[PDB]
Amino acid sequence: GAGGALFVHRDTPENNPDTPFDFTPENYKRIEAIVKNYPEGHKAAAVLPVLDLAQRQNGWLPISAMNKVAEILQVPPMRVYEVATFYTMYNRKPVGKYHIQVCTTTPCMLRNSDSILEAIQKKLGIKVGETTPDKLFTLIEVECLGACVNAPMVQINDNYYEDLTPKDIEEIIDELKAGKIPKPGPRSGRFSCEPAGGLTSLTEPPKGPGFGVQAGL
Amino acid sequence: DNSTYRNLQHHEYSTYTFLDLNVELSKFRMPQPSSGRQSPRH
Amino acid sequence: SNLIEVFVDGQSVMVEPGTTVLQACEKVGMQIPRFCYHERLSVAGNCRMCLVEIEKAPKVVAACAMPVMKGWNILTNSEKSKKAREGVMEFLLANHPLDCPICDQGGECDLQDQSMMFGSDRSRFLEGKRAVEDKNIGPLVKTIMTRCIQCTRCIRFASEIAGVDDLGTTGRGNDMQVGTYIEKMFMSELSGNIIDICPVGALTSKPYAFTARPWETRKTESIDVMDAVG
Amino acid sequence: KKTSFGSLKDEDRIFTNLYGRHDWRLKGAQSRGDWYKTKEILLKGPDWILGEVKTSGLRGRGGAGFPTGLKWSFMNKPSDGRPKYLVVNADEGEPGTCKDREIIRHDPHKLVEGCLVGGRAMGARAAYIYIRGEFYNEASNLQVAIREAYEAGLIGKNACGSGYDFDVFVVRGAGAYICGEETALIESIEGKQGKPRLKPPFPADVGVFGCPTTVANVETVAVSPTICRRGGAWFASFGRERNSGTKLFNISGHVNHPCTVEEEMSVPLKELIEKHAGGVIGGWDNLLAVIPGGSSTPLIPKSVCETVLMDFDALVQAQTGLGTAAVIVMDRSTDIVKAIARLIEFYKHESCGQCTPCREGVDWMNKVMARFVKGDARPAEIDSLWEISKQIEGHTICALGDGAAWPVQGLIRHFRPELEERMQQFALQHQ
Amino acid sequence: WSSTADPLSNLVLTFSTKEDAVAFAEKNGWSFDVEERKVPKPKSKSYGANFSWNKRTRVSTK
Amino acid sequence: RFRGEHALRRYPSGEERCIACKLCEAVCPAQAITIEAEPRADGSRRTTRYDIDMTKCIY
Ligand SMILES: NC(=O)C1=CN([C@@H]2O[C@H](COP(=O)(O)OP(=O)(O)OC[C@H]3O[C@@H](n4cnc5c(N)ncnc54)[C@H](O)[C@@H]3O)[C@@H](O)[C@H]2O)C=CC1
Ligand SMILES: Cc1cc2nc3c(=O)[nH]c(=O)nc-3n(C[C@H](O)[C@H](O)[C@H](O)COP(=O)(O)O)c2cc1C
Ligand code: SF4
Ligand code: SF4
Ligand code: SF4
Ligand code: SF4
Ligand code: FES
Ligand code: FES
Ligand SMILES: [Mg+2]
Repeated sequence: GAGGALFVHRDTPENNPDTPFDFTPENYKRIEAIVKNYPEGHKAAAVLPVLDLAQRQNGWLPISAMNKVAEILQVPPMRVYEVATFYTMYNRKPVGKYHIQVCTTTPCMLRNSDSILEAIQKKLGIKVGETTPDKLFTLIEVECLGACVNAPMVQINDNYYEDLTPKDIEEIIDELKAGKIPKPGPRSGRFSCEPAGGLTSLTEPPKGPGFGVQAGL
Repeated sequence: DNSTYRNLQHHEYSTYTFLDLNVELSKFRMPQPSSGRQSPRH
Repeated sequence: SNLIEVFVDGQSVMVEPGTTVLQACEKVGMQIPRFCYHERLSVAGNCRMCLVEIEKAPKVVAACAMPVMKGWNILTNSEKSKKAREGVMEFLLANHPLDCPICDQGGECDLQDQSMMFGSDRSRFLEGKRAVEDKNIGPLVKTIMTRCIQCTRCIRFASEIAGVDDLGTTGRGNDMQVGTYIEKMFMSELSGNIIDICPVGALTSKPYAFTARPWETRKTESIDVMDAVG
Repeated sequence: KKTSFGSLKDEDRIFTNLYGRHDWRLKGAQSRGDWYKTKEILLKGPDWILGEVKTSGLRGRGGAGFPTGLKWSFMNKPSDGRPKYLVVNADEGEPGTCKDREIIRHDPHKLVEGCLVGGRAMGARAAYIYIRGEFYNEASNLQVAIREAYEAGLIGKNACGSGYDFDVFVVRGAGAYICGEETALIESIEGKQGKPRLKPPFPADVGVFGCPTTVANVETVAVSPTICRRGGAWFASFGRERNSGTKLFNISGHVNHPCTVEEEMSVPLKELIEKHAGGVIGGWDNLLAVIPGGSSTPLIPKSVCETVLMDFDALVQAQTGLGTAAVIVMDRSTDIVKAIARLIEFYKHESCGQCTPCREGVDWMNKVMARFVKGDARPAEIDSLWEISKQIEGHTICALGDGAAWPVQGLIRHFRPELEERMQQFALQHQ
Repeated sequence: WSSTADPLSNLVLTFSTKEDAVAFAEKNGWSFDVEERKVPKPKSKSYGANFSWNKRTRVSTK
Repeated sequence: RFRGEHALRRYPSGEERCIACKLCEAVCPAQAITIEAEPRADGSRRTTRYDIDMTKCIY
């Protein structure tokens, strides 16, 4: 429904144009490679990758990072502001170490995803969009994540967890709290979206090179 | 053959893998074309 | 020469290649409704108020952005175009605030006049309207962003005519807002023209606020003497 | 000639490494026949490739179903002075669809080879892949496959013993479904907001960076080299006329075994679910409605889904459209209006807001559907919502407004009595 | 309040053409100044010009 | 429904209801209303002049 996040920036002691931010030299090499990807005279096309790199280096996007990207790519700062406020993967506010996103679209909602949502609610003791006090987890409800067949599923810091049950999310959460990273992929041992007991496709070994090339080639 | 899953390589991907691969492939590209000027605002 | 023949309500007219439907209709003497199109700005195509029916074409086209093709018959007063105008006006007025008595652009509003001339006479919107917070861009332009219809005329003017890239859109969908995203005064020698180009009372003259109504004023055509341009 | 479809042999499928069971790297792709006689395809010329694609009867796999050969011939105009590019749409935005994700992470080399073949056919200097930002491991797999391709000389400097130069770049988005739209895809590549632009001018004339451009789906790009290798007529054999080939189908929702499978085109819907999905939960009698093409396409009830096929024309005859071949089923033990309202909420949250009809009307639709779910409305408002959907559809800049209006239209048309009953129950309960 | 002394302060007339107005003014004995009609000149609009490959007309946002 | 002497009303809080929209002055068949306005010290839209000539009014 309603968003709840403001699209206007107000100066804050920890978020202001004087907030310290800069690029580490290897990030600068990555930036120059990204710029080299596009045709000359169209440098800006690199606003999204450079901004994403800044977010990955810092964890979130302060206004100072936005201005730094704008001055590096020589584009008006308002353009970077529009890019950052348009796309939803950019964090304009500090976010926890483990950013948990739970898909609640209709295909995922059909396979009992609200139960997993409330299980995370109970396990962490924080609301749908709040952050745990120790700055370790942040829960966010998102749209389709491209894993409809593996519903229900969650996405935590670029890793996909699929075919979850409530219990499974408690093991994921407490393993993350322990310190190690749980393995990405579907649960129940179904191995990336085949029928659980069907296996109705791709059983016979694939044919070799040039199995059916037509004449004249 | 089939029973083994062969996509576990992504289980050890860092946060900088994509950009590092981009940097590595930067030396394999053609020289980019040029529109004539440094920027449309120029 | 290189002119092509097109028809506006069955009347033939010769137009240059690349001429859009709106200018072809202008050559006949009809003004297509518009909110986002301005002659001296780049074409945007946002307000969709210029949707007109081409004969033997199932889909309406944007007269402001669609170049005309040879042999086209533009049906401006067709039933489909009227229905499209009514729908677009309904969507425009769904979230507009009931600010007309307190709005400085009461008797000179393109929204009001085009609603009277091309829209319906009643509403069927039973929801609650949206309200966005006002911005501050200096002591010259008063901002009441709730009235904004997101036509993006001010952004295009600032970017192209004034050469200032301060204005833009932030957000997505319903709560997309026009502004600067930071407390910043849009200052230029041509800054006051965004008051004129804004069709609604979202941008208004601050020193002129609340003093008069358009129907009362008398118009005297004179020459500026503040510089040598005249 | 053929009347019954739905039996596709294991050796006769396109994506033999769909499930990631075999090596997804250059060695495994070579073992499965990838990059075989590719130099011959490059040297044969673009006209032959375009003819093979046209005679193959391949249609746009994105969802629209536009003949791909027609677009690739539109792009085949002589040189102008500007570089020419090929754009692969890997956004995969639509709900209930995962086909692009599986054929990228588990088989990138077919995508790379298709990119090269399409670039040669259309004279593209380089190919840009706009992979979804959330697909990070998939993007890394694609990039390492491209790295292997450069090492093997399959793409890059002359790409072959051919004399043709071609580069493949991968760019990433940031959580924006509207960026899947081809013009919005181009805008996002150019570093602006993902707001679609108006047509004309079409991408072939003015596309990315203002250069001629062609946007093609991941599946369409990936199938093309196999079409060139095995012949257009072979692909024309499958399915009915004007519906040639094979399609990837994703079955999700209330089924025993949710899965994605590659199968013949004109499979019956009931046959597909019973064969590959393991059947709908609780038996075929438990089925209430199914959405065939993903979120954008309108839902159909049991009676018409009993004997409906999977192709463009027949599903249009069912007033739905094939869409993206994303099957979502709903039994009779679920709140159907709740699901449709959730879809409308998703469309509300994913619109860019550039034009007034989509923005205002879709927000209005979300509010109206939220009120319908609780039954707080009146029976006379159903026709009002139908008229709102009519006003939205066909008047927006892009097709997202149409894709948000269609589910409401289908839900009204097929379940008006349910809405009326819910409103009556709410009125009785509140007096 | 605002007072006046000229009875012609609110008199405005409408004419189809400039010649009609000139004839009316001449036959009524009023000295007149005539201003030629200003017409907005035609303009070349192109939506594709917004997305220019090398031209400056390329827009930053839309 | 009887029409008598004119009066300006105000809200229960005590602030005047008039917002200087000038609709009454525009509609007046006898041109008996004269209105001038400006922003108030608190920024409210209020009148500084509101005259009705009752020897021109037709009630
Ligand atoms: N794969 C996914 O996740 C998603 C798929 N979709 C599907 O996309 C469909 C609509 O997409 P559109 O691109 O708007 O369909 P469209 O009919 O407008 O165009 C489809 C393709 O045909 C080209 N084309 C069409 N007419 C042309 C012409 N006269 N000249 C040159 N080229 C022409 C277009 O350039 C475009 O590339 C929807 O039905 C939806 O099912 C929608 C969202 C997500
Ligand atoms: C709102 C919207 C979102 C879309 N998202 C995608 C997408 O994520 N992936 C895709 O391949 N096509 C998507 N499309 C359809 C594209 O227009 C399509 O890919 C493009 O026209 C080329 O399709 P083709 O390869 O089948 O010819 C989307 C269309 C719309 C209207
Ligand atoms: S902008 Fe026009 S329609 Fe909106 S409140 Fe002001 S006068 Fe009324
Ligand atoms: S403030 Fe006025 S000119 Fe600017 S976008 Fe809004 S309505 Fe258009
Ligand atoms: S229909 Fe919606 S998503 Fe598409 S351009 Fe218009 S506002 Fe944007
Ligand atoms: S100006 Fe006249 S019509 Fe307007 S609020 Fe004041 S009294 Fe009422
Ligand atoms: S519905 Fe959950 S990933 Fe698409
Ligand atoms: S005037 Fe054409 S869409 Fe606005
Ligand atoms: Mg104004």
